[PDB]
Amino acid sequence: STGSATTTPIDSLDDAYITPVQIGTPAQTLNLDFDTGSSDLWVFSSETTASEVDGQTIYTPSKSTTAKLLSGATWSISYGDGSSSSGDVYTDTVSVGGLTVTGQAVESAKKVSSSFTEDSTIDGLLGLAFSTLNTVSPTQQKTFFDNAKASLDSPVFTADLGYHAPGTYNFGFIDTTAYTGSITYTAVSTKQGFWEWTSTGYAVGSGTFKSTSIDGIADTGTTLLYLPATVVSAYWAQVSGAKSSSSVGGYVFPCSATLPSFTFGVGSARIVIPGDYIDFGPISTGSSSCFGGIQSSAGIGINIFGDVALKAAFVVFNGATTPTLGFASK
Ligand SMILES: Nc1ncccc1CO
Repeated sequence: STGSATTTPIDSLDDAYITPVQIGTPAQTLNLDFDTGSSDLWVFSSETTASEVDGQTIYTPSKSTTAKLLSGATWSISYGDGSSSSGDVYTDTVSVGGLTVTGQAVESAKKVSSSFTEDSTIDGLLGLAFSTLNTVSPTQQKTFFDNAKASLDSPVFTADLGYHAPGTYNFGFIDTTAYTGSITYTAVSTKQGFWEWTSTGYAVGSGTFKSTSIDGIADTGTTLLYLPATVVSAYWAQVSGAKSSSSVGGYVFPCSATLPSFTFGVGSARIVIPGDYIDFGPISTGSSSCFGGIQSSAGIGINIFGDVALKAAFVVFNGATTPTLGFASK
């Protein structure tokens, strides 16, 4: 089997992407934020505290003839940005782009933090990291991809995120028309439960490539690209007027600037992030200070190849017995 679904930016900055997902019988379609950085599929629901729902579409398990309460199971997740949600668990049929999984754990939110309430466009998250990170207790549950894997034509999914445009998540096949050149594969460590790999270096604009190992994760749930302070300082030093602002929370730059590209290495291959992709717009409405899309990881503990980086590539998440990541230009 295969599946293919369009993913759409939630706003004009590509802050996140939503993909329609069919849950239950008859189908309830919710727009979920496919997340390479977590292993829980959770949804706003008829159980979510009413004051914490503000425009999201909810899953109502009592209206699904295939929903079953997973007795005793609870979940609670705290994400790297300080957001959180928790609740109980149903199993139900979940379909993405024509690919159907029966008995998928659907984690129903009883509580969500303010940033989840304030995003009316995101009805939940569909985790695509390794199932070892799933938070369901006392019996950890499998991700949608893990459940679908055996049925797929090939045990892979691909992320083709658009710049200010829709893109595609495919399951079970590699669309050879969706990228240019060849796909370069690189080793993955699953020891932390993430799609963790090592970039071979970077360049700023037309500058020379610096060969240096940069360990990080391929996280489509992070908006930005978080890299070591040395790398980030070298990037922003090429933008007149750019500075790190403690009050704003990162590097900012004059909105009148033209940003240089940023290149990252994948083995001997190179992925070029155009400068435009690094512009996240005014820090507040009407400001001439703009927020940068490349930021320091120094306070995180891990480097993060988020949407800024991934949207410049066609990315293969290869879930073979020894997982690997593939990157192609497009
Ligand atoms: N990947 C993620 N998923 C959900 C919330 C936050 C992040 C990243 O900070």
